[PDB]
Amino acid sequence: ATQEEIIAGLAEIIEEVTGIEPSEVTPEKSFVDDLDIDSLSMVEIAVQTEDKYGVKIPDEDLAGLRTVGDVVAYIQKL
Amino acid sequence: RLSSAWYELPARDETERAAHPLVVITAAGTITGESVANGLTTGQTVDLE
Amino acid sequence: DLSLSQGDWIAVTPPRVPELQSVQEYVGSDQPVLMDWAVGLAFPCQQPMLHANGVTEVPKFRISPDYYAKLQSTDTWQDGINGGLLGITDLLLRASVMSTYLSQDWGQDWGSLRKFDTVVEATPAELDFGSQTHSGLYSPGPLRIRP
Amino acid sequence: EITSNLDGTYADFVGLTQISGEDAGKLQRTGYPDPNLRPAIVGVFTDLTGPAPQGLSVSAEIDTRFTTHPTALKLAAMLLAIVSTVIALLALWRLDRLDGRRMHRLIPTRWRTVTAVDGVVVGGMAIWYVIGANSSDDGYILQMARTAEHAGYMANYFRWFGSPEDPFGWYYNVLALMTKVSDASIWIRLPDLICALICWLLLSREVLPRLGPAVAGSRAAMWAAGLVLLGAWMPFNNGLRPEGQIATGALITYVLIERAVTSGRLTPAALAITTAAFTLGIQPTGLIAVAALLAGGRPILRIVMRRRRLVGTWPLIAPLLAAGTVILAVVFADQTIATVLEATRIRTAIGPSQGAISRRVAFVFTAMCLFPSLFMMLRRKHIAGVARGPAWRLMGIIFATMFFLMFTPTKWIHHFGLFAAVGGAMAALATVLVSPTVLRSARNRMAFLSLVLFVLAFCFASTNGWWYVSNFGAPFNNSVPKVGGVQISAIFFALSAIAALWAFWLHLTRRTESRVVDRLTAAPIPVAAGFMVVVMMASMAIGVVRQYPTYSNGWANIRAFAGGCGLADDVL
Amino acid sequence: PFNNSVPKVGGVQISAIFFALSAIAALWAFWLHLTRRTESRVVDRLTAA
Amino acid sequence: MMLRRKHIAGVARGPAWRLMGIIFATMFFLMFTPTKWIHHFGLFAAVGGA
Amino acid sequence: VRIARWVATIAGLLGFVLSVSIPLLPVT
Repeated sequence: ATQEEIIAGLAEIIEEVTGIEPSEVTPEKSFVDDLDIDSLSMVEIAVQTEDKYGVKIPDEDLAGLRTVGDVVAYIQKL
Repeated sequence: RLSSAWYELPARDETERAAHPLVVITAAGTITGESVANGLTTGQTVDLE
Repeated sequence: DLSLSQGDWIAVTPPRVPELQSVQEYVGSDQPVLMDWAVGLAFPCQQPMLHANGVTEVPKFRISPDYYAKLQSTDTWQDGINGGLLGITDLLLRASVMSTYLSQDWGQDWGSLRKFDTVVEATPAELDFGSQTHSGLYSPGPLRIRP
Repeated sequence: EITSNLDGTYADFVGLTQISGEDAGKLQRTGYPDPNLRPAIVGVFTDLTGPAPQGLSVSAEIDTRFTTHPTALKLAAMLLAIVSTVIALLALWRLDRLDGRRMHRLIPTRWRTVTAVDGVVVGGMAIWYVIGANSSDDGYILQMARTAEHAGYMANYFRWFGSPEDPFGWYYNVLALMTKVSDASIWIRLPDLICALICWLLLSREVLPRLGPAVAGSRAAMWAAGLVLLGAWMPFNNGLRPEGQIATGALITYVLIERAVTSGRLTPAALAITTAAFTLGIQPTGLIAVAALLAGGRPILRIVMRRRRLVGTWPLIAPLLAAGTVILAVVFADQTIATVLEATRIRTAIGPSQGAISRRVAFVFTAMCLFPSLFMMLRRKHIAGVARGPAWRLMGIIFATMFFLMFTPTKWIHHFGLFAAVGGAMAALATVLVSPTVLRSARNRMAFLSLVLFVLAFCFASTNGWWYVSNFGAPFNNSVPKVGGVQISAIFFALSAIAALWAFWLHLTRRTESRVVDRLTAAPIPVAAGFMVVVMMASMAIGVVRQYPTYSNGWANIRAFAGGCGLADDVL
Repeated sequence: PFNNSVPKVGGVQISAIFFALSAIAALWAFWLHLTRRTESRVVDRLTAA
Repeated sequence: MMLRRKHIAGVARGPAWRLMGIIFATMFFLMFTPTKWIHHFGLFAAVGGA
Repeated sequence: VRIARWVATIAGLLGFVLSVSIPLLPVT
């Protein structure tokens, strides 16, 4: 769950919202430079991360941390 | 089959021709005519000579 | 009359050069007309026979769609047997269709225009109105409909 | 004295005895107890002239059921229900902002990136707004909108006994208010332009990015959405028959329920409730908005169960049913429930109690895009690029509206207006599904191209005939379209049979890899929609320039700026 | 039985009876869609063939 | 069901798909193209039984 | 909050009761 289970689970939720299979979903690639998300779509994954992890992500810290290393490095900040 | 007597047409003027486009006859019955709902159908042949 | 059949014949009337005018010139925006349901958007300027508190203005003309749509679709939609405006105007007025020609498109059935004519003197009514009635959900009876 | 009441018609002669018959007390009370046999008063006519004899007085009570206006109590109740629901909605918005997420960067980053499809489905929509065809019931709506202001009760003018189709007509009050200014066809149809523009601007920028990264990445998908939108919009709802507004409202409540799911809030859902109520309020064929609310009901109820833990369950469900019932404040503005049930029972008593080259399009733009997309969404359980959630809700809208609108509701069949909005995005779903990167087998793609050409053959079979005055100077208004001797329907059927045998040969040999198919079937939906759009805009362009010095639809709408009538100016 | 009219057993037509039971089954399905049960036996005993 | 479930247990996928293809393929060159009054059920009495 | 919930529920049910009562009101 450190950087394996959580990453895979969050990619299953990315799969739930952005419709990209969990193979391409890795930390090295990101939202607007490699994959395709948007300012509005990222709130869906944010609220689902608030769902399975009790981590009330500020609306500004969500946009501030930019890549998908954001979600890992932040869910491991309980 | 009847050929009618000749009718005195109006004066030779374009300002008369403007606002008198039609010469009309109040005919009846089946008559060959060029409609646009259907083609040039064939009733009877009455026409202005 | 080159036809041996009994269902063929012709009739003829002498030719004329009619004094044509546009509809907007002749029928202005003062005389109310019974525009049929298929043709309202094509004629935007003439006000219809607007009705006020259950009574209508007596219509002067009946601008109507093309003959086939007039016979099969329009008149069935507007007759007295199922509501209709032709319940009141055919019972009162006498329709007499005139001649109309679509300009520079001769041979096109644009529609028709029927001049109504009254059968009496036919003064417009006075209609004394009173307006105090405050029902909750009180509808006094059903309207007269077909049997 | 003669009477004719509800239980009347006893035209009795007071104080007179009958000479033959029975005496029955000798009062001459004769008649039939029946409301069915009443007179139809067109006036009162006589032949006698000169001063009234004392006793002569016909004083009839006319029918005045619907011509009403609300008293002070009912008006104050309406204003209070409106201000109370807006107070409840803004209180819900205040309570709902407990996750933070403030509205920052207005007009989201996926907007303002205008591309060539936007310029096409804006310019061609404006050109169709000017020169294009009207709907069938354009005059039916216009005439009652014109008379409704002076009458003051929105009368269904023609058919029923002056009955107000005020059970559901508020949009006609918008047209009635619009008719205070000049009622030229170029101007009164302005809602059909505005709802087309905001329909497109919602579809391209807020529906399709929500539908997934794949549909947004592919240009062909947005191009197909644009051309199917324009092709479905232009025949049916460029008149006054209010099916562009129902399409727009069903798209609004769908994209708002999408906003509610993706953001995790409840106020876009609460707005989607009253928006679905208003689009249900436009026509009884506005049940597509209810169908969208039902088929996006499960995540909303999940969001309700999600916010149930923190706040009370009751202050969340309360503004929802508030916005659900505020439709009654607008619909019952000057109509009492008694009079609407009376109008309903007249409409069911005597009304109807339950074929052209571009009016049978409905089979082209849902019936061969939604079905292959459905089969692809079923066969592939998880595709790459399509968000499975909103794509399935987009299917459910089109399917669910059929099962209680197409078969059960009585509204003439052959409708495509409504699915102009949401069935536009369905095509954008379909084209990336049948794209060569998702469908791997060339057999299936070639069979789908055969289905495209078969349906286009089915569409061109009929005559190019528009409803009434649009039909002024059209390529093939009288006959079947035949380019080069033989009909073009035969050309599409020959190319469909060629594609069918080309697919069956790949079925037998089992190739799946011949490039020729890849180069051929690369996005066949926007090619078909482009052909339908171009043939319709060509039909009406040839219509306006053929009949130029006389009355066309386009020359009438252009000349309407000059203060001229549409058809009256050139009917001699 | 009903060569001239619509089949009506017991006053109201049997088409209405099937439409009422279809709407009942439709709402019973939609409630299972919302609550997400998938296991109530009553359905198993009802929809067996 | 045959589409959603790729391999069911008890249904032979081959002849079941040919049984579908008979009913579907007859529609696309008999129901719409051939001129024989619509509303037919006779033909599918046999194979549409299975 | 506890200052928006109570106004949300009283205005919710107030709008409900008022809007459903709007067809059965008097008219002149």
